[PDB]
Order: sequence, then structure tokens, then C-alpha cells
Amino acid sequence: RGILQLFGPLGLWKLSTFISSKLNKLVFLNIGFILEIIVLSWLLIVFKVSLLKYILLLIIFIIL
Amino acid sequence: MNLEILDLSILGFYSLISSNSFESIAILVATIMPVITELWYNYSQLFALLYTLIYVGAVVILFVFILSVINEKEEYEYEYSGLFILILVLLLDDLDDNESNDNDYNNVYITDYADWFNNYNESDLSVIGNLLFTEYALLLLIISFILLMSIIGLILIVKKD
Amino acid sequence: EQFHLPQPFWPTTKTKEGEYVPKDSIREASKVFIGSGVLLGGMHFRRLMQYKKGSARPGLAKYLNLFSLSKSQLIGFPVALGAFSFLSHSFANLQEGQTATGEFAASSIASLIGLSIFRTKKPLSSNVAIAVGMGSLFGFLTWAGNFNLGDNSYRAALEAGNGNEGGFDNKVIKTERQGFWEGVYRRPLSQTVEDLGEGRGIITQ
Amino acid sequence: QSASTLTKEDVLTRSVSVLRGFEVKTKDIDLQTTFVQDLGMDSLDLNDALVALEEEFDVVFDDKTANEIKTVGEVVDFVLANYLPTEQSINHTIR
Amino acid sequence: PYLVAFRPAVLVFFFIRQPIGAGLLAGGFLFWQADRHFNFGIRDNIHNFKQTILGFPTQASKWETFKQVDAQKRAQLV
Amino acid sequence: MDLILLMLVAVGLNIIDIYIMIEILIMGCTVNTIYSASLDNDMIGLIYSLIQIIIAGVESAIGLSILVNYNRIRNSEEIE
Amino acid sequence: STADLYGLISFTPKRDIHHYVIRVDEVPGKHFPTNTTGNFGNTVDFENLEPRRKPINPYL
Amino acid sequence: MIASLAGWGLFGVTVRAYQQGIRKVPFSYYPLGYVYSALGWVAFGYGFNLWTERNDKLLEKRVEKLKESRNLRLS
Amino acid sequence: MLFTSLLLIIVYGSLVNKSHLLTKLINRLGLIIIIYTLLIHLNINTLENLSIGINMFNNLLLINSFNNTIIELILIICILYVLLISFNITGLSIIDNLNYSKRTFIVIVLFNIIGLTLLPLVNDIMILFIIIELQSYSLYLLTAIFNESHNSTKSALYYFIVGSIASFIILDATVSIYDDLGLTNIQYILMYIDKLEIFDLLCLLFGLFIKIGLAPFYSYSITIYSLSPTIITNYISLMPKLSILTLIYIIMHYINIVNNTDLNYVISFLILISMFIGSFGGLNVIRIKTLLAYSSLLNVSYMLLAILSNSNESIIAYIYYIIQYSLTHINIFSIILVISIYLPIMNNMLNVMITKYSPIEYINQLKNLFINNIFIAIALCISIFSLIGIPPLTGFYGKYLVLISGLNNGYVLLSIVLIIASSISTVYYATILKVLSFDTLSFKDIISNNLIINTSPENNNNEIKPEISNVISYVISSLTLIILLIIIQYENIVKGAYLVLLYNWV
Amino acid sequence: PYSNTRRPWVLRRHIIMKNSPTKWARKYSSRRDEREQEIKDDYIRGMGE
Ligand SMILES: CCCCCCCCCCCCCCCCCC(=O)OC[C@H](COP(=O)(O)OCCN)OC(=O)CCCCCCCCCCCCCCCCC
Ligand SMILES: CCCCCCCCCCCCCCCCCC(=O)OC[C@H](COP(=O)(O)OCCN)OC(=O)CCCCCCCCCCCCCCCCC
Ligand SMILES: CCCCCCCCCCCCCCCCCC(=O)OC[C@H](COP(=O)(O)OCCN)OC(=O)CCCCCCCCCCCCCCCCC
Ligand SMILES: CCCCCCCCCCCCCCCCCC(=O)OC[C@H](COP(=O)(O)OCCN)OC(=O)CCCCCCCCCCCCCCCCC
Ligand SMILES: CCCCCCCCCCCC(=O)OC[C@H](COP(=O)(O)OCC[N+](C)(C)C)OC(=O)CCCCCCCCCCC
Ligand SMILES: CCCCCCCCCCCC(=O)OC[C@H](COP(=O)(O)OCC[N+](C)(C)C)OC(=O)CCCCCCCCCCC
Ligand SMILES: CCCCCCCCCCCC(=O)OC[C@H](COP(=O)(O)OCC[N+](C)(C)C)OC(=O)CCCCCCCCCCC
Repeated sequence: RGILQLFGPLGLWKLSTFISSKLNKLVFLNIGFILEIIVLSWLLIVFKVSLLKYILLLIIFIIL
Repeated sequence: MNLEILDLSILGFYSLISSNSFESIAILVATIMPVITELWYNYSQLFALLYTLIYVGAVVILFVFILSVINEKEEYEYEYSGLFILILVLLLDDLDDNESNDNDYNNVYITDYADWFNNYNESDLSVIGNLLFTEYALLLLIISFILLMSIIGLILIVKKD
Repeated sequence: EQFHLPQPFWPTTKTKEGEYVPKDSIREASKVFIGSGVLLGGMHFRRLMQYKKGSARPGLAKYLNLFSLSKSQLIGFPVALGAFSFLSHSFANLQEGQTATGEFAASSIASLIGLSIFRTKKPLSSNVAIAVGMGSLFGFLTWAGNFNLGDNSYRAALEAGNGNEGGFDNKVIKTERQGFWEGVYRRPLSQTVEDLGEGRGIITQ
Repeated sequence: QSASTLTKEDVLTRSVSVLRGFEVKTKDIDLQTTFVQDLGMDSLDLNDALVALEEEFDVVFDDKTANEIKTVGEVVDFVLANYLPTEQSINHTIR
Repeated sequence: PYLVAFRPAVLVFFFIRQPIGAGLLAGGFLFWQADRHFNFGIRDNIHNFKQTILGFPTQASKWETFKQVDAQKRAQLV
Repeated sequence: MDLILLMLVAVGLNIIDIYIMIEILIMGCTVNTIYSASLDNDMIGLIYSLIQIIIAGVESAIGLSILVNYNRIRNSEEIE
Repeated sequence: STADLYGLISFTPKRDIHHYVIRVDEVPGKHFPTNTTGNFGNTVDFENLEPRRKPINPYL
Repeated sequence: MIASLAGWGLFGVTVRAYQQGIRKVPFSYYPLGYVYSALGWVAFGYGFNLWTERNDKLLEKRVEKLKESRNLRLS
Repeated sequence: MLFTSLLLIIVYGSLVNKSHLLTKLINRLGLIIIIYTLLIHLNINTLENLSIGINMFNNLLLINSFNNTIIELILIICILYVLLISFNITGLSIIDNLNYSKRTFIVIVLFNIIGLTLLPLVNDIMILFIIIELQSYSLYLLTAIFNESHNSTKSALYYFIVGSIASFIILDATVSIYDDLGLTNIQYILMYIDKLEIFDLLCLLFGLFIKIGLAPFYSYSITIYSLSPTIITNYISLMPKLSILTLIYIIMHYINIVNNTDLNYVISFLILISMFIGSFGGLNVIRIKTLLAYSSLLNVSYMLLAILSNSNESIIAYIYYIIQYSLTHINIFSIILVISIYLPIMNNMLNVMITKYSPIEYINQLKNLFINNIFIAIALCISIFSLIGIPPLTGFYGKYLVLISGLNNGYVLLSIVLIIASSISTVYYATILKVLSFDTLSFKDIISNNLIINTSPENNNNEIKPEISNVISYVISSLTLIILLIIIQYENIVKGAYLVLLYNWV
Repeated sequence: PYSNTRRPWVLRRHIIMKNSPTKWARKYSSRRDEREQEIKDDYIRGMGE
């Protein structure tokens, strides 16, 4: 009833609720929001590919 | 002194401080005019005139829509900006105007050699039409198809009936 | 004698001894730290201009609040990314190559350093829990061969003759070990003793 | 967006402050506080208060309700049930 | 060609309405024209800084490559 | 200045101002096509430039009609 | 047989910048709308054109 | 080939019988529907068998070339 | 046939008077047009002849056996979609009259079908830009066909703006390539595949990724699909993906020639993020169309892994997956349109407002479907289990074939992540099934005369009145049994996908 | 006549018209110019043969 729930249903439910609540705030009809994300993605073309894992770490920081 | 640099400097200043929708429909016209003039004086006078013939008709239709949708919102609203942050932003932007990093391609001047073989000498628009109406006639007929769809599309969107 | 444990690791090209010129860890971390701080700080002051241009429009304000970064995040993010780049290169130089353990250590420490800056108002054990989770993800990323195995894939092996296109034949026995993606009908018994060891039914009882 | 963000405690709190700026007998105003008895408003003072409470909350009392209002709590009930944010331009929401 | 006709009209009206904003914009415009005309090299050195920091082949980088080949080729003959 | 997305401050705060940005952005593609075609003395690039201008004008009309009808929907009571 | 058949079909031969499929059947520029003889830089002889690379049809 | 087309018609009977459950009618309602459904999938079944018979012929011809290609590789 | 018959229908629709019956009969004429288009296309295009790749119209178009299969799939799915507007979906006028109130509905579909079928064939950058505009404009006009609807117009505004930004990105990529090489034909550009900047083609793919709703550009498609009418959302959420993904496969086929692994890593980054968002995004949602929007984002990520690997096993994976996913998409939306007849009627908390465009808008409006219609509820369960990937349904072989191609190319991380993504997304797929059935016994003996279906009259009280119309019932029966019983013909179907070649030859 | 072949000023100075995925790559990403510098270097290296 302890660690196997934290690393199981109860723990993953809290993780899912936290992550899904973040994603629910990103779906709203707004021109400025989607334009910023489109233009931001252009940096993947500019950046050298070795920086992908740093962008991955930065994105996980923003989830918090 | 290339005075087109000054024109774009003023235009960039007015795009940062623009508040209402009428100023935006003026940023568009303040953009096509430098394009038309620079095309006229450097690269293509044909396309300088095509831009004027087509974009102006689009601009007036754009302007008439502003009249029907102007909604009092941004006349009385306030903006903060700051004169110092505007000019500093434009200064940093003006520092880097090298869109290309091939220094030799940007610094070394080139020439072309004329030949007399073309004795049938006609305008660029005649060759463009010659190819467009013969070899790329499919492209022209699809464009005609897309123009037809817009006619039907505009009616099924706007017409209440 | 050493224990004979299974080794579930995907194939990777192994640099010969004397190879692997190391990468300058401080220099590489400097580029990530400076470039990130310039962008994050620059995008911060760009968004303040968008604030000043309009604050009576709820639609713009809602979208700007999502992308807004706190002051401790504007400092913590470049530091965490810079420490990550430094520690990832520093450990890679130590081990003559990049390993999943090195990336796990580099990511968890970099996360904990950043978390202790922009997540000050949370319990210390909470920050360590996230750092262990973050470090495990990047260790798993390296263990799986980053985004693709590349020259170690089966398709690459099949193009180099190291696959199983020609089939198998029991009469052929090879002293050297088979390729990672290669299968054989019969093996030298010495290889089995090297893998399993003697004992519970190998050679002896 | 186009929904109310009003609570019963805020509407009461804003109602009390707007009623405090008038010449009332007592400054101790709650939901049960009557206009004629506790605060002491005649015909004209009451309608000055109603319009003042209209401007604060951007609501308009109907004629039937306004003529029959007795207590401060009735106003708080009316504001909570009838308040709507004003429609914005086609650009305020989507942009 | 319409910018040649409009430019006197826009410039004077720009100074009338916003004399300080116009003077700052026009002053900066003239300063860079003085940099180019009188070979102050300020804009070129900024360009050389941007290429060095972003990993582009600079003018000095391409000349160093030539000097490395030049020394390599001479020894190949001597 | 481009990488910090300075262009996001130059775009106005109306839906029509987004339309103007799209037209300007597409017009940048056509100017680049005309410039390359003229240097190469290639009429295929100029045919491409002409196609871009016509097509860019089509979407300008289609987008305008959507915005026109969007404004009509708000002014729908029309008791007059 | 089923294992053998899948090995043949699922094998992907390598492609690089030296071998790949280009679907062009003839050389352009035999005729132009006007001024076919330009600077005489067209050195391709259409009277003695060598045979082209005919595409392979596996079902033929 | 009758056995194959027999199954396809029986598939069409199943499709109609399942549809009757969707519409909540007795399975004996309008018995001609099974005949119509059975023939419609026999027609699809006959075309399907021609498609598969063609595919096996094409696969053999391609496999012969692929074996020659593999023999060169295995050297 | 499409172009010729479209002109007649355009003129004919404007000539006759406006009535719901006439619009419905004009829609049936559109059904006949697509059927004749399919018959003519089948009569002349065959897989064996098109294996080499045949140029048409001064090499502006290039059709091969890989392109041809997708064209026939597009025509077949478009046939199934037109049955929705050409026949009764529910049989009740308050719901069905919406599909007959717009006479230009069928015209826009025929306009878009032309754009859908020509897009995979593009062989020139000039025609690539023209066609991608033709497809996009028709989608905007279809999204705004109901112009008296506030949400429908708002979606079309969002669709136009985002899709114009992507088109500019696509145009900007082609202009850069023309600037580099001075060439417009794709096969000519292939001769210089080693010298042009390959990331100029990644910019071209980025604009295509926006138009398929890939992360991080997923936000607008999730918003648009939820706000649009269910009949509109059924089309726009599936049709653009059939053509654009096929075009992405052909572009990635050319990109793999130079083997740029940096480009492979950026795409893998977008696939990885889309799996995370597609699975975790749907966990906390209450709208069914919002849930299906994340399902679409997740299944696109699965297909893009096959497109990214881009090998012989990838052709089979992509071809099979796109066919079976289209049928599952069609089957689910057909059931959702039908089951609005079982909605309770008032005679209230949360002030829930339901409109005529989307009568089924929340997941819990599917409650007690196991009681109201057991056969339809099972049909919906089979489709949802197929999306989950329960064998031996079609959805299992789709994931199995995708994994084979992905793991064969060394994409160990993406293969593991998708299987974790499949498990996470199973949580919200199961929630549909929980709503359908889990309260059957505690509700079996209840009196439900307050349904929408109960408002319909009865003819004679001696006849048997079917509760669902003939055509829509047969389509649901056919597709559900195909999904269920694919094991019977799986071997023969996958042998056909072996023959579909994209310049393999030998 | 010898002339430069640079892009128009409006292309490389307009606040909005200068921003695109390929223009940022040409201006801020060295991936393209690294490859093309190899071609130029081969010209001088190959002189000796
Ligand atoms: C024959 C010459 C005609 C123009 C002479 C007048 C010069 C004024 C500026 C002309 C265009 C320069 C760039 C301006 C772009 C549009 C920005 C704008 O909003 O207009 C500027 C004008 C000044 O208003 P101001 O008080 O300074 O700022 C607002 C303070 N809250 O705010 C206004 O709304 C007034 C605008 C009046 C209508 C102008 C319509 C545009 C005409 C452009 C034709 C020339 C093309 C541009 C050439 C110069 C390029 C920089
Ligand atoms: C006169 C000065 C002119 C300045 C011009 C630049 C404008 C300011 C922008 C800040 C600098 C960032 C962009 C730098 C260029 C783009 C990256 C790049 O190309 O690499 C350059 C730099 C050095 O790397 P280098 O090895 O020298 O280049 C290859 C040489 N063969 O590589 C780097 O290390 C750059 C640092 C990048 C790492 C930080 C970015 C990741 C974290 C922030 C993420 C931003 C948001 C995420 C966007 C993606 C969203 C999906
Ligand atoms: C420079 C600007 C900032 C950079 C933005 C980058 C945008 C593109 C990157 C791709 C992510 C697309 C998702 C939508 C973009 C999110 C927009 C955004 O930045 O808003 C921040 C958002 C809100 O969070 P919140 O803290 O509540 O708001 C701030 C309050 N001041 O916080 C979020 O929820 C953002 C997280 C969204 C979920 C993305 C997760 C993607 C998968 C990452 C993990 C990959 C899984 C595999 C891991 C194993 C490998 C290690
Ligand atoms: C033997 C059985 C084995 C099977 C078990 C396998 C699962 C093992 C994983 C266990 C980890 C999850 C369980 C514990 C998580 C608990 C989440 C949580 O409590 O929220 C923490 C915090 C929010 O704070 P709050 O919850 O409100 O209060 C603090 C309570 N002390 O918010 C947080 O800090 C959460 C961290 C932010 C989200 C980080 C996201 C990282 C990337 C996603 C992780 C999964 C990656 C999957 C990638 C593919 C997805 C398709
Ligand atoms: C890989 C090694 C083998 C592991 C096999 C898979 C085990 C997964 C854990 C069980 C989850 C479960 O069962 O999901 C069911 C649970 C039910 O939760 P509940 O009891 O109703 O409490 C929840 C409600 N409360 C707290 C209010 C009472 O929903 C959840 O929590 C939702 C989160 C779903 C996350 C699923 C991700 C699965 C990833 C698997 C690989 C890491
Ligand atoms: C309420 C009812 C619940 C469920 C009951 C289940 C009843 C099952 C009835 C089966 C009838 C039967 O026997 O069909 C058999 C016939 C004849 O097979 P054949 O031509 O010899 O092929 C040989 C079969 N091998 C390979 C196993 C030897 O094929 C069929 O018709 C196939 C069934 C159609 C399945 C859908 C996939 C094919 C369409 C392709 C479109 C992409
Ligand atoms: C050459 C092979 C095919 C031959 C037949 C095909 C056309 C059949 C039309 C007959 C007339 C008709 O359908 O009449 C209408 C009937 C009855 O409708 P009901 O629901 O009982 O209405 C009640 C009618 N009352 C009130 C008079 C009682 O519908 C049917 O029976 C439906 C069966 C349709 C079969 C579709 C097959 C699709 C195969 C798809 C493969 C990809």
C-alpha cells in the first residue's frame, strides 16, 4: 500500500493530473499564442542539433 | 547615401508605436511603396508596376473593411512603450542587416557579357506569357480554377441568403 | 572470478584506445550558458514591450502570462543548462565517451542546481524527487542510443553484411564473437563458458 | 471571458462602501440592513443609492425590483444573479 | 518610383509632428552613412564579431586557411 | 534582434493587423523570387513570382470574407 | 519459404548521392519558344543522342 | 472457387444480420435484405479474389529479380 | 470527371429553387460523381503499370503506384463521407436538416477532393505551392459553410490564419531552394540533392507539420475540431492528413538520399513531443471531439515514425495504417452522429447548453448506450479497442507494422515511447467504454421515455419501425466487421502492400 | 558595368518582411556556409595535384 502505489496507480494519477492540468491551459483560441509557438519552432532550424537535449531539459522545467 | 535605409528606419519606428487599425492599413501601404520603388530602380520594372496594379485594389478593399469594423476600442486606450526603449530596439536591429554571410558573394562585384544572338528582342512580359500560356498552361488553368473557387467561397460565407 | 550478469545494452561504436580527443567542457558550457541567457533575457524584454503595447486586452494578457518567466527562472534556467553542458562534457571526458550513468548524474545535478534556484519555496526532498526523475529520463535517453542508433541499427548492419541475409550454417563455426544483430546455428563451447561460467550444468555439474 | 466572477462577500463589501459614502444613520451595514429603517433613506435618497449601486456594479435594476427593494441583502442577491460582463470587440478575445 | 515623389512630403511632415523622434532616427541614419563613407569600420567590425561568435567562416578565418595551404604547399616543393 | 522575435512587437493588436503581417511576409517571398530570377536572367522565376502574387491575393479575399462574416455575426440582432 | 520471402521484400538497398532514381526521360532544350540558338552554349547534339537510362519495371 | 465465394456471401449475410441488430428489428424482417447483402459481397469477393490472384503473379516476377539481386550481394 | 461534373453542379445548384429535398438530391449527384471518378480512375490506373513512375503535364505531376493507392483511398473515404450528407443519419428533421441546408456543401467537397488527389502527385515547386493553396482554401470554406454559426466562423478564422502562416513557410522554403539552384522541377532538383541546403526542405516539412496538427502546433487543431460541427469535424480532421502525409512520405523519400542525421533528429524531437502531448493531453478532458483530437494527434505521431524510418517496411506500415485508421475514423464519427437519438430531454445545475450542430459534445452523453442499442455500443467498443491496439483488430496490426519499420531503422527510443504513449492513452480510451457499459446492471430496469428518439411518431402500431436508417446502419455494420475480422484476410492484404513500390524496383 | 548582387534593402531591413525560417537560417545558422566554404577551399588545395 506504500511505494508500490506511489510507483503505481496512486502516484501516476497525481502525475497525470499535474501534467494534464498544464496541457489544458494551452488549448485556447488566440492568434498571438499560436503565432508565438510557430515562430519559436523556427529556432530548431537555426539551432545546431546538439542543442536538442538542452531544449528538452528546458521544456521539462517549464512544465513545473 | 541610400535613402531607402532611412525610409525603412521610419517605417520600423511607426510599426512599434502603431496603436489603432488605421495605422496598420497605413503600415501596409508604407511597405509596398518602398518595395515598388526599389523594384523599379534595381531589379524589375515590370513587377514594380504589377505590384501597384494589384496591391492598391486590395488596399482599398482592406480600408473599406476597417470602416465597417472600427469599434472604438483603441482610440481611448493607453500605451506605455517609452521613447528610450523604442530607439534602443531600433538601434540594435539596425546593427545587423547582413541577411547573408557569404562575404565574397556580398563584396565582390560581377558583370555579364552581352551577345547579339537575340535578334528577336521582346519584353519580359511577352516571354512570361509565351511560357505561361504554352508550357505551364496547366498552372494557369489551375489558377483560373482557384479564382473560381474564391468567387463561390466569398458568396457562401458572406451572403445571408 | 567476476559475476556473470546479463548485459542489456544496445550496440554502440567503441572508440579505439588512444582515440577520443576530449571536448572542452568549459568552452562548450559557456556557449550554452551565454546563448540561453541572452535569448531568455532578450525574449523577456521583448514580451515587456508587448505588455506595454497592450494591457487592456485579456486575450493578449492571458497568452503573455503563459510564456512569462519569473526572475529566478531567468537566472536559474541558463545556470541549469550551463551546468548540464559542463557536467555532461566533463563526465564524458572522464569515461572516454558518453554513458547513460554519466548523463544520469549530469542531468540530476543540473536539475537539482536549477530547482534549488527557481523552486526555492518547496521542500528540499521535493526538489530531489524531481531531479531524480529528470536525471532518469536523460539516462534512459542515452541508454536507448539518443534519437537513433544510426550506424548500429539493424538496417545499417544488414547493408554491411553483419545481418542475417545469407542465412545460417552449422558447419561454419567462428572463434570471434558474432555481431550484435547476427544469429548462428552453433557456437564454440568456449564462448558459452565465457558467458555463463562452469558449474550448474556447463561442463561440470 | 463572458461570465461573472462575483462572490457574495465581494458584492456585499462593495455595496457597503458605496453605501458608506452617503449620509446614513449607521455605518454598520449587513445583509439584513434595511434602507428605510436602519439607514434612513426617503424616496429620493433610496433611488440615489440604487443608481450609485448600479454604477459600481455596472448593472441596471428593473423598475419592478427597484420599487420593491427593502434590504441591502436583496441588492446583493440581485447583482449576483443578473451581472454579466460587457461584450468586447471582435479583437479583444481572439488575438 | 513613387517614393522619390513622396519622400520630401513624408520627411518634412515627420519632423513637424515628431521633431525629436525624427532627429534621433535621422541622426542615427547619418552616423552609419558616415561610417561607410569615411571607412570608420564600425559596422564591419560588428559583422566580424557576429560571424566569429556564431561559427561562420570569417574574413580572417578564410585568410588563415590560405596561409595554412601556402605554407603546406611551399614545403611540398622544398 | 530577429531571434528574440522582435517581429511580435511590430504586429498590431487587431485581427486585421495579423492579416497585414501575413501579406507582408508573403511579399517577402516574392521579392526574393524576383531578385533571384532577374540576376539569373530566368523567366521561370518571374512566372513563379506572378503566380505568388495572384495566389496571395486570393487568400487575402478569402480571409477577409471570413472576418466580414465574423463581424456580421456579432451584429446579429438587426431589429431595424 | 515465408521467412525467405519476407527477407527479400523487406530488404532496403542502400541509396546515396551516387545511385538513386531520377525520373527524367529526355534532355531539355531541343526547342525554345523563340531564339533557340542563343549564345551557342547548348552543346548537346539531339541528332546523335546516346540512349537514356530506361526505368526498370520489376513486373515485366 | 465456389467455396471462397460461399464465404464472402456468408460474410454479407453477417453484415446484414448485424445491421438488423443496430436498427433493432427482428432478424426475419424483410428477408430480401440478406439476398441483396449476400450478392453485394460475393461481387466484392469475386473482385477481391482477382486482386489476390493478380498479386501472387506479380509477386513471383518481382521475387525472381530480388533473388538475383540478393545472389550478387551474397559474395 | 471531377472537374467537368463540378462545373455542371455549380451551375445547376444556382438554377433550381432552394429546398432541402433538392439540396439532398444534389448531394446524391455528388455521390454518383465520385463513384464514376473512382471507376474511371480504376479503369486506367493500375499498380503494375505505375510502378516506374509516369510524368504528366510537362512533368508538373508524377504518379506512381504509391501515389495511386492513396488517391483511390481518398476517393473511397470521400464516398463514405458523402453518404452522411446524401442520406439520413438520424431520421429526425431537427437534426438531419442541417446537412441539407447548405447547397454549396457538395460543391466545396468536390473542390477539396481535387486538391486532395493532386497534392501527392506534385513534381514542381510552383505547382506544389498552387495545389497546397487549393487544398487549404477549400478546407477554410468548408469550415465556414455554416456562416450563421458563431463557433463555425470562429474556427474558420483560426484555420485561415494558422494555415496561411504554414503556407508562407512552405512558400518561403521553395523560394530558398529556387534561389540556391535556379530550378523548379523536383526531378531536376534531385540532380542537385547533395548540394542544396537540406534544411531548406525541413522548412518545407515544418509548414506541412502545421497543416497536420503536429506538436508543438497541435493547439489550433484541437481547438478547431472541438468548435466545428460534428459533420465538419469528421471531414477536416481526416482528409488533409491522407494527402499531406503521403506528400511528406515522398519528400522524406528524397531527403533520405543524402542521409542527413541532423534532420532525422529534429523530426524525432517533434514525434517525441507529440506522443507526450497526444497521450497526456487527453487524460483530463470532458468533450468527445477534444478527446478525438488528441487521438488524431497521437495516431499521426505513430505514422510519422514510419514516414521517418522510410524503408521497405515503412511503405507497408504507412499504407496499411492509413487505410485502417481512416475506416476507424469514419466508423466512430458515424456512430457519434447516429447516437444523438438517445439523448435525454429536460421537461438545472451547471447550465449545460447543447446546440444543433454538435448534439453529442460530452463523453458522458454516451451513457447507457449499452442499454439503448447494444449492437451499436459493441460497434463503438470494437472501434475504440482498435484504437487501443487490441489484437486481432486492425489497430493492432497497424501498431505492429509501425514498430517493425521503426525498430528496423534503430529508433529504439521512439518505439519505446510510443508503446508507453499507447498505455497512457489507453486510460482515456477506456473511459469511453466505461461510460458506454459499466452502469448497465444498476440501470437496466429504468423507464426512459425522455429520449430524443421517443419524439418520433409511429406509423400504424402494427408495423415494425427500424430505429436507425438503412444506409447509415449498413455502413456501421460493414466497417465494424472489417475492423473485427481482419485476421481472415490479413495475409492477403499485406501481400498487396508488398507490391506498392516507391522506386524500389530492385 | 560591374555591380553588386545583393538582395533589396527592403528584404533585409523591413521589421516584418525579413523574418522567415530560411532567412533566419541564412543569417544566423552557419550550417550552410560551412559546406560552401569547403568547395572554395578545395579550389586552392587542388592546385598542386
Ligand atoms: C504624400 C505624403 C503622404 C504621407 C505624408 C504624411 C507623413 C506621415 C507618415 C507617412 C508614412 C510614414 C510611415 C508611417 C506608417 C503608418 C504609421 C502611422 O500610424 O502613421 C503615422 C501618422 C503620425 O501620427 P503620430 O501622431 O506621429 O503617431 C501616433 C501618436 N499616438 O499617423 C497617422 O495616422 C497619419 C497618417 C496619415 C495617412 C498616411 C497614409 C500612408 C501614406 C503613405 C504614403 C507614402 C508611403 C510611405 C513612404 C515613407 C515610408 C516611411
Ligand atoms: C553581435 C551579436 C549578434 C548576436 C546574434 C544572435 C542573436 C542573439 C541570440 C542568442 C544566441 C542564440 C543563437 C545563436 C546562433 C544559433 C545557434 C547556433 O547556430 O550555434 C551558435 C552557437 C555557437 O556554436 P558553434 O559551435 O560556434 O556553431 C557551429 C560552428 N561549427 O551555439 C550556441 O551555443 C548558441 C546557444 C544556444 C543554446 C541556448 C538555446 C537553448 C535554450 C533556449 C531555448 C530557446 C527556446 C526554445 C526554442 C525551441 C522551441 C521548440
Ligand atoms: C522561450 C519560450 C518558452 C519555450 C516554449 C516552447 C514551446 C514549444 C516547445 C514544445 C512544447 C509545446 C507545448 C505548448 C507550448 C507551451 C507554451 C508555454 O511555454 O507555456 C508554458 C506552459 C504554462 O505553464 P505555467 O507554469 O502554468 O504558466 C506560467 C505561469 N507564469 O507550461 C507548459 O506546460 C509547457 C510544457 C508543455 C508540454 C511540453 C512537453 C513536451 C514533452 C517534453 C518531455 C518529452 C518526453 C520524453 C522525455 C524523455 C527524454 C528525456
Ligand atoms: C513496479 C511498478 C512499476 C510501474 C511504475 C512506473 C511509473 C514510475 C514513475 C513514478 C513517478 C510518478 C509517481 C510520483 C509522481 C507524483 C506527482 C506529484 O505528486 O506531483 C508533484 C508535483 C505537484 O505537486 P503536488 O502533487 O500538488 O503536491 C506535492 C505532494 N508532495 O509536480 C511534479 O513535480 C511532477 C513532475 C512534473 C512532470 C514531469 C514530467 C516529466 C516527463 C513525464 C514523465 C513520464 C515520461 C513519459 C514519456 C512518454 C510519454 C508518452
Ligand atoms: C512497466 C512495468 C510494468 C507496469 C505495468 C503498467 C502499470 C501502470 C500503473 C497502473 C495505472 C493504472 O492502473 O491506472 C488506473 C488508475 C486508477 O487509479 P485509482 O486506483 O482509481 O486512483 C485514482 C483516483 N483517486 C486517486 C481519486 C482515488 O488511473 C490512473 O492512475 C490514471 C493515470 C494513468 C497512467 C498510466 C500510465 C501507464 C504507464 C506504464 C509504463 C510506465
Ligand atoms: C453477429 C455476428 C458476429 C461475428 C460473427 C463472425 C462471422 C464471420 C463470417 C466469416 C465468413 C467467412 O467464412 O468468410 C470467408 C471468406 C472466404 O475466404 P477465401 O476467399 O477462401 O480466403 C481464404 C481465407 N484464409 C486466408 C483464412 C484461408 O472470406 C471472407 O469473406 C473474408 C471475410 C471478410 C473480412 C474483412 C477483410 C476483407 C476485406 C478487405 C478490405 C480492406
Ligand atoms: C451485383 C451485386 C450487388 C447486387 C445488389 C446491390 C444493390 C441492392 C439494391 C436493392 C434494393 C434495396 O436495397 O432495397 C432496399 C432494401 C430494404 O431496405 P430496408 O432497410 O429493409 O427498408 C425497409 C423496406 N420496406 C419498408 C419495403 C420493407 O435494402 C436492402 O435490402 C439493403 C441491402 C443493401 C446491400 C448493399 C451491399 C453493399 C456491398 C458493399 C461492398 C463493398
